Amino acid sequence: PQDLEFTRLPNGLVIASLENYAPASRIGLFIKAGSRYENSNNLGTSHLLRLASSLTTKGASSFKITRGIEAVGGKLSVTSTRENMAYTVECLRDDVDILMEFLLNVTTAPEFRRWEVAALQPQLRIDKAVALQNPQAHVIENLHAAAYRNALANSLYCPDYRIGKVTPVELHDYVQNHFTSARMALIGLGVSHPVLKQVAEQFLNIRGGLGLSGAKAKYHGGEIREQNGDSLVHAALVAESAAIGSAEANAFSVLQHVLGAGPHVKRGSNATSSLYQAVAKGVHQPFDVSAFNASYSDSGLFGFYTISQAASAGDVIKAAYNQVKTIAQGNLSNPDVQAAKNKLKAGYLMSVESSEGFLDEVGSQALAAGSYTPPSTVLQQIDAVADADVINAAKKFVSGRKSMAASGNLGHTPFIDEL
Amino acid sequence: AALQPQLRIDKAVALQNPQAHVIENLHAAAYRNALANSLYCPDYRIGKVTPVELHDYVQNHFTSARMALIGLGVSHPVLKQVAEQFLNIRGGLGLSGAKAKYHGGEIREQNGDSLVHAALVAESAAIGSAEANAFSVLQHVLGAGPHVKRG
Amino acid sequence: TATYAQALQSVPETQVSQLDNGLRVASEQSSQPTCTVGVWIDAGSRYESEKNNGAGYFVEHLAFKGTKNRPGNALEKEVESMGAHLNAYSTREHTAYYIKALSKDLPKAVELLADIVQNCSLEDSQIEKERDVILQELQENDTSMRDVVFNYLHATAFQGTPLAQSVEGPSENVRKLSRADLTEYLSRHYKAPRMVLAAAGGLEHRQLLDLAQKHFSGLSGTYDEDAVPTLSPCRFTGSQICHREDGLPLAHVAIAVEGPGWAHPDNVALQVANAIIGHYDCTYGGGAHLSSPLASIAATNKLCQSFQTFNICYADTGLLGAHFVCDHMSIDDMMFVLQGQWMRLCTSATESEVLRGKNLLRNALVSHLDGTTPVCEDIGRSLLTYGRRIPLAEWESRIAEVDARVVREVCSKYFYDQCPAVAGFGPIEQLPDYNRIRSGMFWLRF
Amino acid sequence: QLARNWVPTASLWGAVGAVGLVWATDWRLILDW
Amino acid sequence: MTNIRKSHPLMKIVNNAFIDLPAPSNISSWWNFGSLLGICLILQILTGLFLAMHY
Amino acid sequence: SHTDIKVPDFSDYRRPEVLDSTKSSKESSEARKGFSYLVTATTTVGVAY
Amino acid sequence: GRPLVASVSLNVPASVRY
Ligand code: HEM
Repeated sequence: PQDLEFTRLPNGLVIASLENYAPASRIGLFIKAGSRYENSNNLGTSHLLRLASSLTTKGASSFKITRGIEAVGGKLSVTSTRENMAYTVECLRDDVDILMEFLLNVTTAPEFRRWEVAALQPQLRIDKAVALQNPQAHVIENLHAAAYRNALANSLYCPDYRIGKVTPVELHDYVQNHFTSARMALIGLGVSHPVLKQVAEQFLNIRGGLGLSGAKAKYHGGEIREQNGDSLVHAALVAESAAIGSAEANAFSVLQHVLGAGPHVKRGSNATSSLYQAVAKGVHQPFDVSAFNASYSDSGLFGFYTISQAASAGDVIKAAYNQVKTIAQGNLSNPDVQAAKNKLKAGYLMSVESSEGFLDEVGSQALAAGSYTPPSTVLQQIDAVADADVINAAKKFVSGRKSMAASGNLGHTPFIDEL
Repeated sequence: AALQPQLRIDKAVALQNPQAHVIENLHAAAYRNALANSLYCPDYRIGKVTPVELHDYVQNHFTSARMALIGLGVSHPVLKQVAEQFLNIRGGLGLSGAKAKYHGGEIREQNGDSLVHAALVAESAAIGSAEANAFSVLQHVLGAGPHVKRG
Repeated sequence: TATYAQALQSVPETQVSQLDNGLRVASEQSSQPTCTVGVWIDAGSRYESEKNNGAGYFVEHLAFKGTKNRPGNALEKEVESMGAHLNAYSTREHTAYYIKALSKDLPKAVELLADIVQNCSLEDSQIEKERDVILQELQENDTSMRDVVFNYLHATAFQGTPLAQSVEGPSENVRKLSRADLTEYLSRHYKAPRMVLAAAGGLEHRQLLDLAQKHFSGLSGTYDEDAVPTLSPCRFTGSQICHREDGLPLAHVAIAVEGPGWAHPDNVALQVANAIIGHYDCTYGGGAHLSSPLASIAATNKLCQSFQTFNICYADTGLLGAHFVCDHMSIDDMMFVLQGQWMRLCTSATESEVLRGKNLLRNALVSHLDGTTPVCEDIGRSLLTYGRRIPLAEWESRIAEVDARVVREVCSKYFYDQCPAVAGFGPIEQLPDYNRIRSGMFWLRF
Repeated sequence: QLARNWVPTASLWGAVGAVGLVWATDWRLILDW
Repeated sequence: MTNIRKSHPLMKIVNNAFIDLPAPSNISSWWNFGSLLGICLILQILTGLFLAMHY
Repeated sequence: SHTDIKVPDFSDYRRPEVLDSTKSSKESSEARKGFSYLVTATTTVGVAY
Repeated sequence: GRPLVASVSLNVPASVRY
């Protein structure tokens, strides 16, 4: 029905809402406090904080919550990343208000009881373990550790020596410092603006204070290698791209879909991807190659994450890597550019359609921009990408300092000096 | 197989002095191929030791060219007798393919302990040189072992 | 605005159409720039013979490998041209080709999707490329304890019917399979009325039906006989199977009892029960305060790492039962505390607890309808299943049927004093001998 | 909690005892056949 | 062992020396004389008693 | 691989009421069990007297 | 590639993504 209405407050906390036809009614709350805000002695907090949502509020016992939510048949979620933690909550058309009532108490009115914290400690290992079964996880978290110094290198998970080290104070301080009414965004979906507009101004107005931005992340060289028994090497090779919110940040997204291969056809080895094809010719039986691009506020990284066997690992990299040079040499096809941009438009629009998927991208703009951009504008911004720009941008990757991480049997692995 | 669990018990009591654990990282930073190898068995490798691996590494790097037998308090001839008998095998020898190829790098690690350790190293020269002698001169100028207790 | 009852009422309704040779059409309009176009065939495994066994999953690969008009890897480069993703998957009762794409390129979409369904280049160059990939997948598929243990479960309960067999079939057929049978299998099962077209997105109906039309009006897609319909009820064999292997760390179990088919009133009542007993996993933020009586207990002592209840309904038949993992010293204590639940339902159930079950179903049913494809995917199977019916608002009306006496009259049928089907995968050893379980289904009032 | 079942069941077991209890001793009685 | 009635009086865990006592599969009838001694013993003591009252 | 398993025939041991492959067990089921218990409950009569 | 990654704790389900 009506389109996006987003309303600043005097407090600075953005709110926005739509009115849907569906019995589906969901709310979300975004906050700027991610991993990058954990400090040296402060480590592992966020990864605990994210498990504590069921603990006792100020007003309501932890029991009444959990039985309460399920009786309604609601659902509560939590999500983190290197940047923005988001408490998502969803229920039926009718009951939202009781559930809108709890959402505040959790983030508004925390209480951490030392006897209710200590019982939760062992949970981390159980959590940490099931996360790293996919080493494609465990490769990444090493990567950031190689490519930075101060901030972004922080883990999304709690290092092990740090386990018994989490005191309630540490929590109770990190609560109030990085939670504030300037840094928060509340987003409804199926609910009328005014009802949403009412309660938010009441409870969520606190200070002031602290956004402390002191993280410039200072991209800086490095590499990390690791030797395990597994028979399949993984590899990442990355150079520094530019920050989010730039035609470059747009340009790289163009560049990946040229090379970057997600499977578009089940079991189909992607022939449109020059990269995976440029390799497979001169090489042998299983392997995989994909471009890897992610961008954050102050900076973003670009590279390609590969998988092979121990023997081929040496060639796979050199083969794929020089293939990029070819593009940096001016070799290009405007149809592919025209083809890629089509994929991008495709990849983006199909990504948004789902409510949840839609819901995330809403506030993603909010904490960053504070406005909303209709997808049309995105589209018109997409095609603005110049050809030489793409080339010139890729000329930055090859021409600049690089980093690496590898986990597995390394016997044949090249180093960054041989590249 | 019965001896396997012994390693962990051995490995543990070794690293209580991190002045150990700093070093073994160091070589890993300053080389590529050979010297970087540990004196201890990495953990994923524990259950991985087959007798064959042993029984091969026995005969390859043991040989009568590479061995030296030294007595102290015993007459030469008695010593001289038995050695020629048993210890004469091959041949084969010596697999020198390690040039160690000094190469840059560094390693950093974050633990909870409140006392940082640090090493800073550049490549000196090989043993058996006036330089290898010269460095030994250079250390005792700067290099401090305690010569006076508590001093 | 929208109130819970009102929100049901404004939805784009089902559209339906016929062609002459028995093909069907259907659609919905979401006012959306993207669209799912697909095909849903009822040709399953339970049709296939003992020699043809596995051919279906075999065929499933070749379609995208190039075809009559567009040889090998000329096809894909057009799909990647559009940037549209492309997908296919199989199931014992169904096979599905479908595409997610912009509403714009639809003219090629069908005409592409059209060709693949019937005209397929069959070249033994591809076959031997294929016959490895499968003989690659079979031996690996041991690695996933889950998918295996089910293949135990069917074979042990249904033994002696075409439904009792693997999807991919035993390995030996994969070797011997020649494209003669395929063409025969192709010829038999791909005619309409079997086939069904569907879609949802910016499409409406008309603008589809004209470009439904001409091949396939069509390449037929025929209607003659192929007898009718190769189908026949299946027996239920109360049995057991144990693959006892003491190496592995953990021991799976699956227990099940047979249940009704797709279209049937009791299909709703049982949907709700398995919501009430609920499910637990290692990693939830639930804790020891959860409501599900097996999510409170088995979380307390971690009697079992995780378990979920499944519900599967075939044409004339359905399966009810759970799937749980636990360490070997612990396996007994699950089985008892499990049979506590089913048996306290069939007698002692209660009005209040019903609600928390009833609500969740309304929740999941609706949230299942977000997104283009999940809607379309539903439409596909529905037509083959219940007929045209997409009784969205009616669901709610069917729910309020559920009452205390509804449940306990329903579950009294299928649970109390039956013959279960147990299938397990080692270190099973402590799992009690059969005649315990059968003696644990029926309270003596203890 | 207003127990729904177990009102029917107990009523049977009440007979099960008494009927049985009549059968153990069973002195005076009405029917024979 | 959640609400298993076999723990709660301890004496019943002593009574899982019977019920779950694992046994071989193949056992000839010749092993029935394990029990039939016991029952021939009990049946004595009673019938052995009600003689005493009049002896 | 694993799927090579296939269940042997127990037909000799069954009783023909369930013998057919194409039939619903639920038709015979009612009586099929109804006999077995009749054995048990009958037995207890004897012990009782 | 990856998002890069994510994590989902919550209550009723649980998982990780990329
Ligand atoms: C292993 C247990 C027992 C054995 C093998 C046993 C054996 C016997 C035998 C062989 C006789 C003589 C039979 C006869 O005279 O006709 C007898 C008599 C008797 N037994 Fe036992 N008896 C046992 C237990 C008992 C017990 C537990 C009692 C008392 C509670 C008991 C009380 C008597 C008496 C009073 C007699 C004399 C009655 C009679 O012999 O007519 N016996 N018993």
